[PDB]
Amino acid sequence: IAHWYCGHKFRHRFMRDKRFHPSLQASHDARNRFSKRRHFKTNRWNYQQAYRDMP
Amino acid sequence: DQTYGPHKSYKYTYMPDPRKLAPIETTQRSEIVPQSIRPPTSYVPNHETFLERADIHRLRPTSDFKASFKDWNDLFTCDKRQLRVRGIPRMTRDAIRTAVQAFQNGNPPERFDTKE
Amino acid sequence: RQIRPYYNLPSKSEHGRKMTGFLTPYRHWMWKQNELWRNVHEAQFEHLRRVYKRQWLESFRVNADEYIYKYNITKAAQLAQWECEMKEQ
Amino acid sequence: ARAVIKRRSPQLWGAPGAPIIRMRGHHVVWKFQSYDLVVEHTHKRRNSDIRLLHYLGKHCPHPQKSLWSPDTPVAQDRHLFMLTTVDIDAFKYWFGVKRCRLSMKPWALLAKAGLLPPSLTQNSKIMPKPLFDKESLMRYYLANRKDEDVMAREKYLNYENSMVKTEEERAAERPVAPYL
Amino acid sequence: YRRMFPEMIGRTGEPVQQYGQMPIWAGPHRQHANKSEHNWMFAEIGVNVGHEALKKLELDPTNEKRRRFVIRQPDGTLRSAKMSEMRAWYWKEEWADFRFWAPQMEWGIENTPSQEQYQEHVPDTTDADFRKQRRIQSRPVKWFYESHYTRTGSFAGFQPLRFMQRRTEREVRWPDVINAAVQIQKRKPAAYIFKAIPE
Amino acid sequence: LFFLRMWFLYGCCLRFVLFVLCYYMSPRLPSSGNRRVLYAVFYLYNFVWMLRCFFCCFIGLVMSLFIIEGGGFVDLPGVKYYTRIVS
Amino acid sequence: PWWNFQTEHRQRCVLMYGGARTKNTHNANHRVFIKKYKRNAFPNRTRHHWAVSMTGVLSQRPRRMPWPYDLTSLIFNQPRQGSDKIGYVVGTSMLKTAVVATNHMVYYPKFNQRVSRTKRFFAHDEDLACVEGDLVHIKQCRKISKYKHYYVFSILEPNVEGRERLKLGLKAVPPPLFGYPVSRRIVKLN
Amino acid sequence: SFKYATKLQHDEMRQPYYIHEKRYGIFSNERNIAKARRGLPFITPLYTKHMNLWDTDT
Amino acid sequence: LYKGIPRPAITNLHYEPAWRYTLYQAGAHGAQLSNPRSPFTAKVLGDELMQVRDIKSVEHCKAWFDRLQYLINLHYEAVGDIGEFKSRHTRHVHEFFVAFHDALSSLDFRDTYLFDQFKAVRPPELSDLFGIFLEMEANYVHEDYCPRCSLPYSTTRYCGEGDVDTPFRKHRGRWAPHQKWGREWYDVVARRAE
Amino acid sequence: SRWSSVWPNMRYGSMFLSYSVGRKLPMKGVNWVTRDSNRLLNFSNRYSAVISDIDVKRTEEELNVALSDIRWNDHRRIYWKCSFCGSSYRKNVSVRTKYHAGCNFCKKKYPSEVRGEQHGSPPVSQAAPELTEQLVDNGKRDNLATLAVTSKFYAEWTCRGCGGSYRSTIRSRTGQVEAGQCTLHPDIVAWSAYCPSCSWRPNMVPIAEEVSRSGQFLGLERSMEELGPIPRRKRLAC
Amino acid sequence: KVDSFHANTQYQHAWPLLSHDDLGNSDQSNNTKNIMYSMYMPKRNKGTAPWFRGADTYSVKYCEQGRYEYQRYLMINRFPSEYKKHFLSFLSNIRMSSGSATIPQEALHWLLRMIVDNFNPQHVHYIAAMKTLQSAGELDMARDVWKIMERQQTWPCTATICAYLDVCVEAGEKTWAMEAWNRYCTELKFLEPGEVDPKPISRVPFSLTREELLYLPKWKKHFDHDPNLDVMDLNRFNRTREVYLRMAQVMLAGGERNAFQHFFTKLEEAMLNKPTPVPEPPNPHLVRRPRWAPYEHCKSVHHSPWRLQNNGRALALGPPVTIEDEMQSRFFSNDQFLVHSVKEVLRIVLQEHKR
RNA sequence: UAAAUUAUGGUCAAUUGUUAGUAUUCAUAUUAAUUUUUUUAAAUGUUUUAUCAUUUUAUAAAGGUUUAUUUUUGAAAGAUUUUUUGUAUAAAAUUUUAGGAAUAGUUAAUAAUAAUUUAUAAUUUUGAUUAGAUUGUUUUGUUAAUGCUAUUAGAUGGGUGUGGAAAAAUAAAAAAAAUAAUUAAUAUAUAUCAAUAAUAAAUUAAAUUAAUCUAUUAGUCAGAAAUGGAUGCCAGCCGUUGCGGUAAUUUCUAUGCUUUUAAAUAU
Ligand SMILES: [Mg+2]
Ligand SMILES: [Mg+2]
Ligand SMILES: [Mg+2]
Ligand SMILES: [Mg+2]
Ligand SMILES: [Mg+2]
Ligand SMILES: [Mg+2]
Ligand SMILES: [Mg+2]
Ligand SMILES: [Mg+2]
Ligand SMILES: [Mg+2]
Ligand SMILES: [Mg+2]
Ligand SMILES: [Mg+2]
Ligand SMILES: [Mg+2]
Ligand SMILES: [Mg+2]
Ligand SMILES: [Zn+2]
Ligand SMILES: [Zn+2]
Ligand SMILES: [Zn+2]
Repeated sequence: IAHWYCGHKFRHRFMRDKRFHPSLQASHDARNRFSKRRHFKTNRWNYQQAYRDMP
Repeated sequence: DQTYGPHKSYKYTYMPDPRKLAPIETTQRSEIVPQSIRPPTSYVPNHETFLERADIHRLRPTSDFKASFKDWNDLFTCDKRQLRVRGIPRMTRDAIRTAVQAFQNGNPPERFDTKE
Repeated sequence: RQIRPYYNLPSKSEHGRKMTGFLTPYRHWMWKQNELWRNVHEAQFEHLRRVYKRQWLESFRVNADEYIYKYNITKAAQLAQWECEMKEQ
Repeated sequence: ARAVIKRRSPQLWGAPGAPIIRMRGHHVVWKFQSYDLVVEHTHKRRNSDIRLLHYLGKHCPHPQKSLWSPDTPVAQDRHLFMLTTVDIDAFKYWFGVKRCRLSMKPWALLAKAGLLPPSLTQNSKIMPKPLFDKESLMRYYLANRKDEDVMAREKYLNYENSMVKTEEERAAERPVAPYL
Repeated sequence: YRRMFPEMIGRTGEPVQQYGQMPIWAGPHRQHANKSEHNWMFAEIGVNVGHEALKKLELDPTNEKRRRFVIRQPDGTLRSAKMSEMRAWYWKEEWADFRFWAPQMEWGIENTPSQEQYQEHVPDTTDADFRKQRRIQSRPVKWFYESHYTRTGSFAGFQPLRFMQRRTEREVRWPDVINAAVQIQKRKPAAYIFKAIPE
Repeated sequence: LFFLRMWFLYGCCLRFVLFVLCYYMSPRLPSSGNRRVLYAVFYLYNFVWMLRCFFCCFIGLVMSLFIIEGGGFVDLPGVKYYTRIVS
Repeated sequence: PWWNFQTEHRQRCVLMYGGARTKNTHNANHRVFIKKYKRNAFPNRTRHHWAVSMTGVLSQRPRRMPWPYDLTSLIFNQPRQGSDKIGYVVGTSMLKTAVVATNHMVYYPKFNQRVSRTKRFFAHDEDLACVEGDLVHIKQCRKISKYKHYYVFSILEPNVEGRERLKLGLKAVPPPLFGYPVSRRIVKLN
Repeated sequence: SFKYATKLQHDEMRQPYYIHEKRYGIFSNERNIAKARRGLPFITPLYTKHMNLWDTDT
Repeated sequence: LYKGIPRPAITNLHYEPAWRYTLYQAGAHGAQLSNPRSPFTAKVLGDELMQVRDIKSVEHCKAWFDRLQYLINLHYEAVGDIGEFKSRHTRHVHEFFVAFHDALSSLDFRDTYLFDQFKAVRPPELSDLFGIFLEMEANYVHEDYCPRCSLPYSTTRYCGEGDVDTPFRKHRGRWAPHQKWGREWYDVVARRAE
Repeated sequence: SRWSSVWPNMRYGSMFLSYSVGRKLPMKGVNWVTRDSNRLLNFSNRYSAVISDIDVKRTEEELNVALSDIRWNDHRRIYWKCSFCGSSYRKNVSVRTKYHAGCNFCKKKYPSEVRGEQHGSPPVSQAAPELTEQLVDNGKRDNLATLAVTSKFYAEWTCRGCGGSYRSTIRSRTGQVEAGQCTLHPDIVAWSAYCPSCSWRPNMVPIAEEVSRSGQFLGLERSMEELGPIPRRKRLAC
Repeated sequence: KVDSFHANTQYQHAWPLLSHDDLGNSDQSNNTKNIMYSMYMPKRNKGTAPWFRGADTYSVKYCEQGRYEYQRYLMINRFPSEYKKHFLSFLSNIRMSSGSATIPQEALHWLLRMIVDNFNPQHVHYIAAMKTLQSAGELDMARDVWKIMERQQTWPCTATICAYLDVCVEAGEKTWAMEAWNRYCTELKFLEPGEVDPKPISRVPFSLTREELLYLPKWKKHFDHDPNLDVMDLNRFNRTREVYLRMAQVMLAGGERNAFQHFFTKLEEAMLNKPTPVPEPPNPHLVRRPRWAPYEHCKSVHHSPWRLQNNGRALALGPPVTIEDEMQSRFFSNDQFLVHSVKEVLRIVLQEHKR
């Protein structure tokens, strides 16, 4: 591992590689991989009545 | 970290090959097509008149080199390398040699002076 | 280039080129002669052009239809193989 | 058609022009230098590969001793050798069908090979260029001219179709009894 | 063997034949041209030719797509290539069959020249090489007195480990003195002394 | 290998610097003495950086610019660069 | 000659026998990152660049390369790659325009495994058959508008539930409950 | 399996040229070579993939 | 089975041999004379044109043989002095002969056409060739000359002096003194003859 | 300048160059002395010819090398004057003794290099004795008349027309070549009759003649008069 | 590839080792054997044994192979638009590739090339090639076209049969027309009162139900335009009487009275007692629908002051050769076609007399 | 759910660091490079023509682009006596930053419409747009090896729009409409980024044409190789454990001695 890529440590390289790993990729189940925590508890106090046009 | 330089110096023997030193059958190309020199015309009587009528370009100042040739045969006996020995600059000596071989082909150095 | 000799018709002009290509009749005759000689060369040259053209066309016929022979046999074989695999299917 | 012409490497017509067979190699010390016979366009770009139609061959302009063949007391074979690789199917295609152009040096080569007659620029300065007058030429022509049909058929065989069918292969190709 | 397998010694070859010349319309004016200093070999290349896999099929005189060679002799004629000259245009082939007599093998003691064998120049004298453990050498022409069936081939197909090996490394890092096992050599002295040597 | 010690070589093996100060610093125990440290300057992309390096060199008649090379570690903590020659 | 050692070299101009004529590009350069910004203020909202950035595409490790072999090429013989696509219709807000979500394939040779990515297309349905949630076949064609190169070739599966849902005057599909994520906290009560 | 087989500059390691003909027709590239913008950086893509791997047909 | 497309007619070509054609012959393309030794070519060219054709190979072979009998007649008595500092060496003839024999028998140069010419080209006095070499072995054994290089004892100090083709003196090597006759070299000559 | 550094061309004849420090150094460590065993003059029983080929005047002048100091194997390059053709050259004794190397002209002395004496051609003194007088006179003209009439020897002749001296080949002068060698130019005999400078005028006579006759010149003329039973193949034209 | 300092194309085919002069190992005089093996020859990696590329490295089985047997069937499909473009291109190339530069044989070349490129040579191409070749007076190559079509198992339509029978008659070979007849046109009928006159096009053209699309193998879904599929619908206009006429001409040309009498009698009878079939409109592909142009900018008739220049707007020169002033043969009534048929037979009598 | 043989076939995968309790790809090794050396480049005036004009001569200036760059024959090739055709500008894949939020002359339909046509529009968390860095999809190095690690360079908007095609304002090494020339590859002293020269680095001599060059380093505790003399926690050594406290085989100096001989050292 060339030392100039990513951080000054080695493990930073493998931490950004986990971003490209095949079986780790973003889909309908696993979402917002890179910032999970900025979006957390965001809608707790947002009250949305669900959509029903059928009785 | 590699400060030490190469591990070995690989060198091969020189051992002369009896097969590569074997006599080579030779021909001289002057035998196949004989060389000759065209005698001067009334148009071009001297080597200096020649260098005068081959002078066209501003940068091919042929006429300035008249002294570096002793006679007629001296001119047509010159080739480019030996023509460099005598200290003629580059594109000038190409103009000269071109002119000479052209005269040899049956085309005399008749061309309009472009300097003006 | 087009050679412009010194005995071509001199144009007296200060606004343009000093020498117009216009020929002494001698120059015209001369030019005609030289050009006849090179005509002699290019006759054989283009003769060889079209000769090689038909050579290449003919070889293309023969090899290409040999190719079509072998190839058609191949694709006939493949097609047979397939409809068989589908009967089995 | 460039406003400020590229002065050093002019050509004729627009680029890319008709394909021309050239000899070219990178310049180096004379001891190692080779050339490439290449069909390419008239206007080259920086790297010669951009317009390159076909690669005709390598030509090495160094007379060589033949160490591949056994040393042969025959006089002529022990002259030095000059090695060249010609691709002649592509050559005959390009030259013949596509109607190429030719620089002079490749022409000299392919003349040596027997693909082309010697070039226009190869001059024994011994002989002059010939003279001509039409009445003498006419006397020679009236003296020898072949028959019209003979000539027409020769032009037929050289230019148009060569391979023809003798009556025999006709008779051998025409259907037999059940469909005859 | 000779009686039972007559076809194992080739007695036949494709004859060297002269090609007909193409007519030059320019006549004598150009006749000087194709007559020159040297021989000119021309081997064909293309999509159908030059592939080692197919080599024999391409040198086969029966095949009509056979690769074409030609040679201009210095007098201007043209002839077909001798079989040697044909084979010159393929990557070099090594034939040695070990099954009856030993083929001569490269990188031996009497084979390898000095600088590869030892890192020093060693004089080649035909008498008494102590390094090569020979007493004397009479030096006849190699394949002359020996029987021809005995000559088998040569084998270069291995690494010459005294000389050059793969993945070269220091055998021992300390002390600083040892190198890879290919560097064997005597010590060079403090500055050289030259004794005049007619003696 | 420690790649962050080389920060001011900026991917180069050697550097050119100008002399400014020369002061003395005491090494990490149990090594006592005075280690001579030269405080140098150089510029890259029109930024002027102050480099701080170990003076092992030989000073003759008064001179200005040195040649900086990176080493292994030395007695003195915090000083990565060493001096090759003085010009 | 790339197979010869450092010391074994004589001429640099030619290959004597054969092999590959190779230019050595110097791979180890110790290239470095210049730091022009304070860690506090970096002039981008979403991302920050603190180190040497790997560059190229396909020169990018770990390599991710186009995979021709997937469902779409499995079913179709395509004259040109991407000339056929099977997908679902997502939304019709535009007249004679069906948006279509489609999957394609990427291969990681390092790990020897495939991933499915997804991409949206604008397809041209004249006559407006496609209801959101249709399974459609889609083809490459004439340039139609700025972004539409694709047209709806065939409906594989129509949406029967969605069509009957429309017939009753209701939207084809209920509108998604939440939109895109935010970095704020919205306090909205009653 | 070794380094020499990494170098595709040999013609023995590289899928041959003619494949691209077999897919797009013979003498098809001579057209492409005369194109206005060529080889800076890009040329009309040259498809050479061993014919048993073709996604289209197989 | 019968769903999806009709069965391509060309399939028939598999089961029916009637449809396997080649419209043209092998060389009808203009290459017919490629095979120099085919009966077709012998019929087209006729015999005297084939003679004209192979004359060059015939004179190749005759050239080899002529060189060989020149060298034999020159060096036949093995020991003499034929030139200024140069004297006869059987070894010359030997090595040439080996060049010849390699032209024929080797698998690197394999020029075998040379051997098709022997029934004609080959000189009647050279038929016995190894016999002539044995005679040379008998002449090689003279006492005034060194048993190894065959240079004269009186006028020469070393093996290989003033010989162009000598094996015994190599480039940076050393000179070897003349070796003397005795049972060693006697049975060397003997084993060679054998 | 820069280009001074370029290695010269080494043609096929020449062995090892010694142009590099590595190639020079090990021979720089060889120091020769002339003893009684090394001295050329002791060995005249063998090398007598080699002794009588040395330039005794010129070597001691230019090289400061006495003739008693010259080893039979001597590596130094000294001046020679060929006792056959009489031309001067500079070589080392070692190379003339170890193999035969000597004046470069007498390399081409025989009609073909490949086969040295194999010629069956008569000498010049016989076939064309009228040539022997045109040789520039160095006193060696009796040795040069001894050569083959087919010989490729490069000799100098005094031109008939201008009385000056030029250099051509014996076989080029006679016109005759040996069977199996390369044919020369058909006109070579007429063209080498004179100087390269004096040759043009005489050979332009028949051309002016042929344009005087017919008012038209084509080089064709010779081949035409060559025209005023040939086996030929069956053709596929039909 | 070429001309660069690092140029690989020049090294990619085999060459004998070059020693002209000193290449750094002093190659002019030096025996390079070990230098050859350990240095000059490419190796697998630095220090490994030399990698041998020679003929002995490959197996024997490369030379056991017949030609072109390494090829596999290639299904290449392409857009419908592109099929039209390509078929047109091949058509106009078969007509003529170059202006005076076209050899007759070139039509044959282009048909063959069309096959080599994995296209199906449709009926238009065959008719065009045959008419071109025959009009160049080259009759063997015409039959060669036919044999190509037979080898591709393409069922000739009625039009194609006509063309090939024209080639047969002009060649005067009856034995061709007989096999052609026997194989293809046998069941060819005439048109009667109960017949329906020009038959509608009945073909579906080819589609896929979603189950056909998904569940079938790759080849069953592969549609290349194949001549055989519409052969029925090329024949929908009943050109039969032409075939019978041509066949009469052949049987006459080959000098056989009974067979000729047969065909000509069948034809005569049908022409008298059966309805006249509806003629087919002009084929879009063989002859092109005239496109609208203004004729305004044109060299005037008198444009050159020295002569009469013919012009695109009108012909001032006059007809060079007399034309018969009759519509194309298919537009005739049945009685008219009877007359035409007799004049045709006479013409063949004349031609045979001249041969 | 059975073995197999008419016997080595279808052509070579093979890994070398003297460490310091133990856990963890991390100093000192080899190969490849930068450190390092003037044996391959080059000078200005492009050229015809019908005369103040008109024909020929189309991708190396910079800027920094990651959903990005895409095209014809009407020029030339090119062959007939004149009207000659159709196919093109579109797309699909692969796209970087440790810690991540909104973007915008804006989508789609109409049409040779609309600076105010119609509409429930378009891009984004499957990571957008700005912003940093960066010349994109046959080129390298290491390696037994899925890897890791390189690859230059070249397409920067419009504004009388010429031309077949804008590629159009020094910087060739492309013969440019009569064979300028091919006995030519040599170009003197300049440059840019390349292009690996310590080429038998030491004893028998160069089948020459004798031309360029006069050519050296390191260690000396551990681990090949030591003694005097100073110095005294100082001066200094330091790849690393560590050394220096009047006896230092570890500093400095002198002399010897050691090396497996394209150098040490730095990155
Ligand atoms: Mg290094
Ligand atoms: Mg760093
Ligand atoms: Mg420390
Ligand atoms: Mg690798
Ligand atoms: Mg630019
Ligand atoms: Mg940016
Ligand atoms: Mg894309
Ligand atoms: Mg696009
Ligand atoms: Mg502007
Ligand atoms: Mg020790
Ligand atoms: Mg120290
Ligand atoms: Mg003290
Ligand atoms: Mg001490
Ligand atoms: Zn002896
Ligand atoms: Zn002499
Ligand atoms: Zn004279």
